[PDB]
Amino acid sequence: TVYLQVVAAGSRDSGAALYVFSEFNRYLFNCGEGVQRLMQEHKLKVARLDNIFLTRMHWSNVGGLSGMILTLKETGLPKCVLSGPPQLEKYLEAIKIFSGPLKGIELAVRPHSAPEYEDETMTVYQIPIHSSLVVAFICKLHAAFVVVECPDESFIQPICENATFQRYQGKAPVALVVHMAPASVLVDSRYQQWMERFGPDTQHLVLNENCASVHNLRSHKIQTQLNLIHPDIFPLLTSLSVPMVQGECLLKYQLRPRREWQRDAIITCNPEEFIVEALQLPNFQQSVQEYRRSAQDSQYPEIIFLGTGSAIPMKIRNVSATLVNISPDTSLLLDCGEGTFGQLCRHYGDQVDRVLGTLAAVFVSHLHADHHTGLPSILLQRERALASLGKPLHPLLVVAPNQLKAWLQQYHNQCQEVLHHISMIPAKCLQEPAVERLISSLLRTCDLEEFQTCLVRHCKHAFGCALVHTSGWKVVYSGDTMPCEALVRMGKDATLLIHEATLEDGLEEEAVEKTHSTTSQAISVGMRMNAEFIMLNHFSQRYAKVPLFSPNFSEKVGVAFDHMKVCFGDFPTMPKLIPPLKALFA
Ligand SMILES: [Zn+2]
Ligand SMILES: [Zn+2]
Repeated sequence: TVYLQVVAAGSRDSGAALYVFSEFNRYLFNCGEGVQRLMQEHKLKVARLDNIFLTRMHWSNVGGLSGMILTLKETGLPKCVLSGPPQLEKYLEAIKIFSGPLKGIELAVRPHSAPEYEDETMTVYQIPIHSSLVVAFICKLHAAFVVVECPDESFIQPICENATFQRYQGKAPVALVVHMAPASVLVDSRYQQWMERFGPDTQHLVLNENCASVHNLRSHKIQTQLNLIHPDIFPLLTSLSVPMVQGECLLKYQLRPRREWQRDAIITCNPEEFIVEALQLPNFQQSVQEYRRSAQDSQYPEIIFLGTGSAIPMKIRNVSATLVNISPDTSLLLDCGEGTFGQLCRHYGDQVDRVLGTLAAVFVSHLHADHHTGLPSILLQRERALASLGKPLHPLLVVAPNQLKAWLQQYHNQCQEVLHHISMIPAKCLQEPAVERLISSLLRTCDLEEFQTCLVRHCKHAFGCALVHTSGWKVVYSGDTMPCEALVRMGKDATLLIHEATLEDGLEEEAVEKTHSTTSQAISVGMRMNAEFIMLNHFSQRYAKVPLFSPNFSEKVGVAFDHMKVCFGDFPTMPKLIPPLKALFA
């Protein structure tokens, strides 16, 4: 028995990706960014992913590796094999710069030069195609598959003229064909003469950017339930001669018994059912009523919590990210971990082409897979956004540790040119004139009076930052630290402060043995800093629910959640949301 599934249908927020599995082995195609988030919400059976097949060197195709290697490291999968362009493995020697030279997992890379494979089923054949190089994969069970990627119009003529597909067209039998091509090039005129020759008995699956659907379900559920409390700070999310069907979430297929689709576990959203389920929790409705009665008691500088999790994400909190915007047309992103662009898109919708046009700089605290992975996704999409608005490309300033430049240089030299979108400021120069003038540009582009940095605790070369505006409001971002005096010394009297509750109280021994902070320690550090408001972020990977309360939870403390919005005028009412939230996650 063998099936097939569509992990991602190719929406704007997530690239295309396919998942094949049987009794013996399991496979994966185009492991793009955010793929590891999926396959865990849906509870798909990993633990046997011997092979990964990649159709291009672009980031949207190869972005999910760094997380999938670690996921396989968990559960101890002995080996994995990559297949794709010859430029692989040089991408991989670049990942080891920041991912740490892990030796528990041994892996191999197969270039396009290997034609046969032939291992225990389905006998992958690799088919290189040039325009500048893509590889198409066709598989033959001991039925047949076809998986093709056609990013541009220039690939149509090579694709339709290849001789490899001609011994399966007409009469072999190719059960399916999967296309991942933009809607613009899907029709052409030379095209549709190639997918025709397979005969109408075959069905074609397409994963264009027009594949509108929701791949998460649970995030939307929790967000609507939260919006039940107070809508302003919890906005709702937003998303031929032969037969042809458009791709959806997972879906399903069968090849041997009969070639039939199956909607066994498609995902659907039912806001009203979510609301009625929510209203049955113990004392949730009463708490919301009390809060609404209590509510009877500027908006420009605001912060959006795109991500608040730690370690590999777990379907409720994504890897840490936080957007700070000083005006409707000037912004700043802070940490840029994995999945940032997906969160931004699923938060704003069609305004992303304008929000990306306001970014002025980014700030990565340190080099961990949860803090800098998603930057190239922001850069590439910012390029397109600038193109759509009819303005030239202006490099996006980035403040980062000096060790980040090595990974970017390796990627630039080995996979694709991405370095020309970036202007780098070494974070060391912003703590206690070529880079000085770039610093002046950073300060002037946001009207910030000063930008400050400090070497915080945790691993080597980890930093925090403080931002102070000409209007006088001051916000300090800690990053990952254990209670240290670098904060406070960085400048007290901050209007807002963000700190990490990576652990619950009573685990100070773990907070000492490993460099992370408990909630009580975080609140203590914030109160010593004498900040007007204290905000908790970067939560523990164990629970992902509301934290544990302690006596020191003063009026100045708050609990951050994913996709949440905040303004300086919301502080007097923010502490009053605790009861209904605690009733929600009972
Ligand atoms: Zn780290
Ligand atoms: Zn961290």
